[PDB]
Amino acid sequence: IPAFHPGELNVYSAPGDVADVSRALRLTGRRVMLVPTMGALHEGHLALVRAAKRVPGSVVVVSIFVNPMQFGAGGDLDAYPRTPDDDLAQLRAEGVEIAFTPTTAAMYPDGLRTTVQPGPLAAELEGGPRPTHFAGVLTVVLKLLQIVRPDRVFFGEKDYQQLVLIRQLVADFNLDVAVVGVPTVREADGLAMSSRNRYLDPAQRAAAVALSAALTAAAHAATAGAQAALDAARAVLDAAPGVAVDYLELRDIGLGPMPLNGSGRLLVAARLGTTRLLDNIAIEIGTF
Amino acid sequence: AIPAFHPGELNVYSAPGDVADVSRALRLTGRRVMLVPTMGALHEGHLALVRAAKRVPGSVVVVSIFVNPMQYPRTPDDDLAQLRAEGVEIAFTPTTAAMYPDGLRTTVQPGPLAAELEGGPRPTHFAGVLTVVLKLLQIVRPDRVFFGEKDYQQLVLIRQLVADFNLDVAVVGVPTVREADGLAMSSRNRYLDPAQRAAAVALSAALTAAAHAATAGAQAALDAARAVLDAAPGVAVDYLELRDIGLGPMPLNGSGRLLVAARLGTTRLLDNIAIEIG
Ligand SMILES: CC(C)[C@@H](N)C(=O)NS(=O)(=O)OC[C@H]1O[C@@H](n2cnc3c(N)ncnc32)[C@H](O)[C@@H]1O
Ligand SMILES: CC(C)[C@@H](N)C(=O)NS(=O)(=O)OC[C@H]1O[C@@H](n2cnc3c(N)ncnc32)[C@H](O)[C@@H]1O
Repeated sequence: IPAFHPGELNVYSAPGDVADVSRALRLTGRRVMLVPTMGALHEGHLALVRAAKRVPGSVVVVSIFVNPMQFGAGGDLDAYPRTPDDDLAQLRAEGVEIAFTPTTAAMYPDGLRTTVQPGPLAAELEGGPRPTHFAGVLTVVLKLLQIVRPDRVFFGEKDYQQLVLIRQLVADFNLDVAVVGVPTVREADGLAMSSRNRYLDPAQRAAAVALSAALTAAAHAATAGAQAALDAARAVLDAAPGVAVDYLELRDIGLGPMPLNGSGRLLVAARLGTTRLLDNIAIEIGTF
Repeated sequence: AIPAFHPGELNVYSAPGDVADVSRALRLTGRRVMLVPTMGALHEGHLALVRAAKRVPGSVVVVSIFVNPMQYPRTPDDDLAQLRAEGVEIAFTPTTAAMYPDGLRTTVQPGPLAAELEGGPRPTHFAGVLTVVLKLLQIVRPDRVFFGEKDYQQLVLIRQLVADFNLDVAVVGVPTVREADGLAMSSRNRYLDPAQRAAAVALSAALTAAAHAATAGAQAALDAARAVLDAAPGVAVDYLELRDIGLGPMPLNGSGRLLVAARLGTTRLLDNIAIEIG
C-alpha cells in the first residue's frame, strides 16, 4: 500500500492508492468519513469537514474533483473556480488527514460508458433545463463511494435536491453508507455561502439577501398556511432590485408534492445578472 | 446482533440486511465470500458456477435466487435441495418488494454494447441485469462474483459495470456447460421437439467448426459456421457475429469471440465460442 502519515494531510491522486489506504485504515478500526467536493473550499464546505471530524475515531477523506459529466452546455466546466493551493491549506488547518484529487483520465478512462440513471426527481427543479446534470453527479458520487468505501458521507442542505437524490442512490443500490446532511452555512445577513457568490458585484451582493429573507419570512408566515408562506416569499423577492426568480416551490421533504399541511421544504433559484443563486429552508405548515 | 449462521448447513435468508450482516460477520472470521447470482430452476450449468466458487480456499458460497421483473416455472424446494447437495452454505432468496421497496427509481444505464446483439430484440434487458447485479454486489459484498460464458455479452457488460463504477470485486467467467452433443445447457432446451432438438446441435457445431476453420482466417471461420447453420432445417439465425473478446470490432488477427442466436419455432437459443484468428 502507499504511505499514510497520521495527524498529517496525505494527498492521493490515484484511485487505487486512496482505496488501499482507506481499506487499511478501516481494518485498524478507524471509521472513514467522506466529504465530496469540487474544490474552491469555503466555510460551507468546512462545516461538512467539521461534522465528519467530530465522529469519534474518524479519518476524514475530502475528495476534490471537478466532474466534467455533471456540467451541461458550453463552458460551465471551464468557468468553475479552481483554487487548489488554498484548498489543501484549509484542509491542513482543519486537521484533515486525507485529500483525494483524481485526474479526469483516472475517473473516466473509458469516457461515459456505464452511468447512473437517476429517478424522475432528477428531471425537475435544477434538472429541468439540465436534464443530464444529476446523472453526472450520482455517477461520480457512486464511483467515489466505491473507491473510498466510507462509513458515512457528508452533503450540505444548500444543495437540497442533490442531497435527496443521493439518499435515493444509497437506498436504491443498497449502498452500505450513512448519508449525513449538514445545515447550510450563511453569511452574517443570511446569504447562503457559495463559490458563485464571488460573481456578484456590490449591488447584486446587496440584492442577494432577499433569497434568505424571503425564505425565513415564508417559514414564519407558514403558521398561516402554505399560500401565506408562498405569498410572503414572493413579496420579498418582488421588492428586490434585479432579482429574476427561476422557481419558488414548496415541496414535501422528500421533494414530492407537499403533504396537505405538514413539514416541507421551500426552494428558490434566482438570477442576479449572470449569477444563478440557490437557497432552501425547512417549512412547517400550521406550526409556531 | 447477527442472524443465526450454522456452518456446513444450507442457511436460507430472504432479507437483504440479514444476508448482509451474515456475509460481513463471516468475512471478519477469515472466510472469502463468493457470490453466484441465479434465477433458480438450477441445472448443471448453474452448478458449474457453484463448484468454481466452492474450490476457492476459505470460500463461503452465496447463491442468490431472484427473478428480476426488470430484466416460466419455479422449483424453490428442488433448487434448495440441489444447493444442499453441493454443500453451499448460503442461499439468498429475496422478494421483489425487498429488492425494489421504492419501485424502479435509480437504475444503471449500461454503455452502448447493451443496444447490440441481445439488446436488439430486448433494448432494456441489460439495464435490468446491471441494476440487479449491482444491488446484489452491494448487499453481499463478495470477494468474487461468478457468471457463465454462456451469456457472454452479459459477462462482458458486468465486467464494464465493475470497471466503470470502481467495484472492489473480481468477476469470474465460467466455461459453458454442454450436453453430450455440444448443445449449451439451458432450461429452454426441454421445450424442443425431437426434430428441433436435432437441428439445435448446429449452433454448437457451427461454432466449433469456425474455431477450427480460423487458422485459415476470419472469413473462413464465418463461412464455415454459416455453412453448418445453412445445413439445418427450421433454424432462423438472428445473428452470427465475430467480435473481439470485449465485443468490439474484430481485429485483423488475435483473439476473438463468435456469437450466434437463432430461433427454433418459438424457442430462442444462444451460443458463443473463443476464436483465435490465424
Ligand atoms: C461533489 C458533488 C457533491 C458536487 N455536485 C458538489 O456539490 N460539489 S461542491 O463543492 O459544490 O459542494 C460540496 C459540498 O459542500 C456543500 N456546500 C456548499 N456550500 C455550502 C454551504 N453554504 N453550507 C453547507 N454546505 C455547503 C454542497 O451542498 C456539497 O455537499
Ligand atoms: C441473475 C443474472 C445473472 C441473470 N441475468 C441470469 O443469467 N440468471 S440465470 O439463472 O439465467 O443464469 C445464472 C448464471 O448461470 C449461468 N449459466 C446458465 N447456463 C449455463 C451453462 N450452460 N454453462 C455455464 N453457465 C451457465 C448464466 O450465464 C448466469 O451467469
